[PDB]
Amino acid sequence: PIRALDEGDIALLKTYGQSTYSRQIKQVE
Amino acid sequence: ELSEEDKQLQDELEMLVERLGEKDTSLYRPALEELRRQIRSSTTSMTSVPKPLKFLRPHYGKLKEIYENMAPGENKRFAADIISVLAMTMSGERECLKYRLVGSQEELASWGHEYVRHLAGEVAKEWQELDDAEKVQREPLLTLVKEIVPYNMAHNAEHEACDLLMEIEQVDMLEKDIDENAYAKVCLYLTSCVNYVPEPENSALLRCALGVFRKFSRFPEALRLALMLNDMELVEDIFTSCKDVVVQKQMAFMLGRHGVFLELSEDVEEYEDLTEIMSNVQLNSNFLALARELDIMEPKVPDDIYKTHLEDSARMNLASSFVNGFVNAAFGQDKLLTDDGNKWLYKNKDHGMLSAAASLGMILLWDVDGGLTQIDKYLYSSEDYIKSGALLACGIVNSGVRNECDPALALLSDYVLHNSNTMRLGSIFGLGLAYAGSNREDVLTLLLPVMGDSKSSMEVAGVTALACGMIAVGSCNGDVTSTILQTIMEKSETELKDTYARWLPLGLGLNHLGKGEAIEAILAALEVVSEPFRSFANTLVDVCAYAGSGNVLKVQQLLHICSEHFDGAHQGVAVLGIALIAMGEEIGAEMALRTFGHLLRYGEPTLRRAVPLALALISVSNPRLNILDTLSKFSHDADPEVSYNSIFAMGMVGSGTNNARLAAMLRQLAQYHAKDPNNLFMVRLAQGLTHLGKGTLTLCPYHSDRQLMSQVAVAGLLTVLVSFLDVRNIILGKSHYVLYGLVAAMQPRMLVTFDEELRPLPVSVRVGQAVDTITGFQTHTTPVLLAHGERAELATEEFLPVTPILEGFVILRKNPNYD
Amino acid sequence: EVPKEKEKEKVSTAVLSITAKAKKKEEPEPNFQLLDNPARVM
Amino acid sequence: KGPDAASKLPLVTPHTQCRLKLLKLERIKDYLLMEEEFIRNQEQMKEERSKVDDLRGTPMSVGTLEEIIDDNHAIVSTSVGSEHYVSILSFVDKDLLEPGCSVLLNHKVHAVIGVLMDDTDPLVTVMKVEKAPQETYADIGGLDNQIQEIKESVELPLTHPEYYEEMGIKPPKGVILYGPPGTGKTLLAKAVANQTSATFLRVVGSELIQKYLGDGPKLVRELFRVAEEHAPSIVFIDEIDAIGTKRYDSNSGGEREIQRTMLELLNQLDGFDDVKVIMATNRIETLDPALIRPGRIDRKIEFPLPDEKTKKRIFQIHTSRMTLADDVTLDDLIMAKDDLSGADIKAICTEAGLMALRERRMKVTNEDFKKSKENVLYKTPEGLYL
Amino acid sequence: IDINDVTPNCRVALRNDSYTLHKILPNKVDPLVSLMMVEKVPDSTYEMIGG
Ligand SMILES: Nc1ncnc2c1ncn2[C@@H]1O[C@H](COP(=O)(O)OP(=O)(O)OP(=O)(O)O)[C@@H](O)[C@H]1O
Repeated sequence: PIRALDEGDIALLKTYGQSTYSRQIKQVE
Repeated sequence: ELSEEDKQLQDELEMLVERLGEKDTSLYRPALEELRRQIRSSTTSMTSVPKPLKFLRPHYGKLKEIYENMAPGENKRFAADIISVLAMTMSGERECLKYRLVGSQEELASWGHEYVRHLAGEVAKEWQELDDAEKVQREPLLTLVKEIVPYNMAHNAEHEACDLLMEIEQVDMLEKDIDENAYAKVCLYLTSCVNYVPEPENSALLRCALGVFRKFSRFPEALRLALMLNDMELVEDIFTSCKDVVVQKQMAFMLGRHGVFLELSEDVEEYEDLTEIMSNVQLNSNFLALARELDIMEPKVPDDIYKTHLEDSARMNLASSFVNGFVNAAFGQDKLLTDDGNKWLYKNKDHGMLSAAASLGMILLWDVDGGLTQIDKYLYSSEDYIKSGALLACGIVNSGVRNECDPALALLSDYVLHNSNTMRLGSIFGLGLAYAGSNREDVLTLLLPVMGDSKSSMEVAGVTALACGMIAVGSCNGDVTSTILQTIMEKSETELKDTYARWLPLGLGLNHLGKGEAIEAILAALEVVSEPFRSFANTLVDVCAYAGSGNVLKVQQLLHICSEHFDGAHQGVAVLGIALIAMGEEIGAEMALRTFGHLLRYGEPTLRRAVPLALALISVSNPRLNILDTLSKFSHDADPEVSYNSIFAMGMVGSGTNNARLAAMLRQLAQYHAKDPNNLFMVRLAQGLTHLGKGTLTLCPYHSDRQLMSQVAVAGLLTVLVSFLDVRNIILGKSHYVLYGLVAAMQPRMLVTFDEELRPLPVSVRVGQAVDTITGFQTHTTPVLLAHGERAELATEEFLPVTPILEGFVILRKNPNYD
Repeated sequence: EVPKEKEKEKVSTAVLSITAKAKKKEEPEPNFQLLDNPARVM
Repeated sequence: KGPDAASKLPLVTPHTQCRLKLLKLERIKDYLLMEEEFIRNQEQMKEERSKVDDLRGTPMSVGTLEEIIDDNHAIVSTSVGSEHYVSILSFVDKDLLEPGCSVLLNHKVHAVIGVLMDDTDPLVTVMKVEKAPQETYADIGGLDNQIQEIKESVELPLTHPEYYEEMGIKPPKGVILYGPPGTGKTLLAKAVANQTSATFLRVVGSELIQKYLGDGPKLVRELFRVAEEHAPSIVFIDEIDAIGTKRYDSNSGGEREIQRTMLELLNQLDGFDDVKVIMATNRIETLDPALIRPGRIDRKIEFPLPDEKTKKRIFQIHTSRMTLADDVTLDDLIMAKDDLSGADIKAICTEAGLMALRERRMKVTNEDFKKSKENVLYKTPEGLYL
Repeated sequence: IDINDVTPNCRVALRNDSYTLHKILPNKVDPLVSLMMVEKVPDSTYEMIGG
């Protein structure tokens, strides 16, 4: 009853859940 | 690698999308509705992996092509909504809004919270990238914002709503929809943002938050935002549009603490009481009372501060006079001057008597009667030195209290005339510092004529320029501006090289402080002065204008001016500039310190000498080792100018702290420099500042919550630092009285509680370091002196104070809802 | 001739977030030759 | 020569992804660009000593001065054990050479030609702190008392060194933080280094012992020498039990060398003047009483396991950055009377986040926390006590 | 060589008996620790593990 993450799954995890300024914040940091 | 149910759902979705792609054109609606049901049912769940979105990601292009090639109608939008919600995951050319616009335009709540957040972000992107044209296209992107803002409000995303609205640049729906519980978040959010946001958005946010406060009648907060704004008009409006008198009394306390004084007509409930409060006539009595509490009503002598016993020719006497005045400032009693100051003044010689007598006023600060009584005897001496020093003493005494009577005006306009000699600098400086915030056209018209009369040497001209500029600080007064411009034009081409010309641009910039396009125009007019002094005046006016704004581009320009090799008055000024621009927002202060360190490393002596002044200005009366150790390290520098500047910066940063490990360092510095008389004078002045008011005053031009920039205190600090920009001539010489410019900034660090009768309310309070909220409880009983960076909160709910910015004179309400 | 020298140009300014907002707010070649009687000729 | 401190950028207050933090970071970056541009621009803007250099040996060596004699002769160690009766040139400062200084010698004649005051052993230089850990006191849940004592021992003696003087009481120059395996002993040192203006110096007892001859004692000498040259300073010795265990009669040579280095340390702990020392230790009984003698280690701070309130505070501190679900209730995990360190709580939070990610949900929950607690802890019979 | 190239803590070669820095050797890596690094990956695979 344990699964392995998929490339699309992880891409959705990265993008879907994030405030709109996450990428800019990381870039500036 | 996919579960059985996952593959079954994938097959279902693939069959549905194949049906959509097929040109059946008769069963599109059921399939689209089924897709909508699945997608929204998956999305609304707290799971962060919407399976329909993951599965339909690859078919994004095919779905887009089908939508483009399908017949226009209801189905167009009925599939466009799905296309947008799917495009949320994968983007790169700003398509989600492009497809939502032609969409069902249904309520923006069925699609979870992440769709709303992405919507907000992308609409912010569109508004940011759009130009002044396409206003028709900006119209549709407003109803969605109006729907989103209440959504965020309900769902606790107040920060997201405030952000989105800021990026939209139309902060109206915010204050339209704010509720009772939303201030503790949105108001603080806006107040924090204003520091970093640039103009005109700074003023926009300030006025928006002021309107928010007015909405539910947060009068003190609205007044604080008005004070933030450099306009003493909304302040009067907010004070007038009030119904409670206790809140008006507290607002009057805070206004008097600030440099604004409002001249109303006899219509308010208690005009006499409110004007007396705003004038702070009782300030001397309150200070004496706080002295009685935690009894410190014992003047100490210069040798007492020096402590030379453990471990008199020309300059040490002056230093002793200065330190005595500093330590006994505003306490009235003195054990060396008040007892018998005549012999002290006489044993003082040369130009010393001026400052030696002005120390009398410094001691009798805010006490008109006592100052007059103790100064009348010395007011009549054969030498005009003592007379001018007495005039300075009276001016200092009047400074800080806005009494409707003007004994200072009468006495000092009696002498404003040169009287056949140039020794009226004392009268002019006294009048200025006495009426700093008054901005009375009477004093302006008294000062401006004498400023140019063919007999006002550059010394008098600079003194009166400082005086008038600090009278009309930050007001862009046309008369003062024009007269100063004319005098600067017509002074000369050679004498300008000699010092004391540094003060005319100071007057200009200080009058135009915090203005902007006003100084742009004044510079455009002032571009015709000369080669050496024109850059100096330009930079000085520019900094005096954008003091505290934190304008990164301007401080970049000033940094370029510093960097350019001059083989450097303007170069030195630009260092204090950087300091003054960074003097506000906390975050930039440390980076300004880093810049100062790098300048002291890779800098010529000219700006090396200015850097310590920048350090003192950036951390005034906030002694921290981060700066103190650097100043100590560079105190032993070979350059005497750098050593003197560093020592005085130590004194300022330690002003009104009595800090140990700083008094000891000053004592060691004096021990090492005993053979150097100028450096001995400097270290003695540093000790005097450190013990200033025996730890009862601060020079910080920031009172409310370290956020409200006090115009008069900034004026005093900047004039003093510009005077020291060349310590050797201005101060280490004839015109050492320039030190007394500190009065404009000197201000007690107290916390006095009152009932609704202007009567003290001794109540226990908790004080400690701010956490941005209180740490390290050090509770005591009011009134209690508060150290820099330490805030105070009531230890009990026994009362209902009128301010969340509890500090200084605070009225306490005895109205707890439930005790 | 001596090639004088190169003046130290100030490096490019610093690009910041609000810089963009501020900017938005604001021959004959003769084909013959003559040679006097003393004729230095290759 | 004053302190050295540790460069650190300001702290952005909002931990959430918001425009306050974005603008703060943008301003930080603006000022960094300013620093870089100023540098670039400045370094773009810009006989007798030659014969001094010529007379000075070309590959001149670095040695140590010993027992200065005369006004022109001195004994110098070559830095290989041997020593020579060398001469002194007029070039050196003079009135500045003292025993133990790192002088410069002409290679061939071996004659004193320089002083090289800043000579620091690469080991000491690297163990010196340049960055600053971003763990302020706010990140420490509970341990309020321990924070109070550490501040009184290393912070108050610098910010307000008048209270001690008023009553003629010398400050404690040594604080040993002793406790079980993980309770915040290193966190408190991290926070002190972050928030203090003094030159911090990380060291681990297992680092001071070198192999070649007396380099161990020499390195201790160098470490405390630099800690004196800079002031105020705080020397944090982690797991001192590496050196300092019960001194015993040695049966070999390596053990004798270890005891010699420990004795050298104890000797250097009698060089007052303001160099605070913070020892850390998991097991304090093994330490020699001489070290824990109440004249070199003034304070002993016990770091006990966290109580219910402390565990609660730790949980909020370490979950503040986590998108906690409304369903969670942070009392059952805490008050279950089982051993739980702060490190254990961090592990619980990390494993709970990983469990939620495995379940494909970004929001942790009560079942996720329970599974995390079950799977993180590794290690009285039932019924015997009720 | 350049000073900005011989920034601290980098192995550098020195000419004999003159000690004239003339190269930038690769950063020091202790022998008996350099060989503690898998250069040839073993042939095992997750497919060789059951249960
Ligand atoms: N009081 C605390 N507050 C916050 N985090 C804590 C606390 N105590 C422990 N931690 C967590 O544990 C680690 C800090 O423990 P630290 O390294 O200071 O322990 P220690 O006493 O040095 O341990 P050991 O004896 O195992 O070396 C970090 O992961 C920190 O998150």
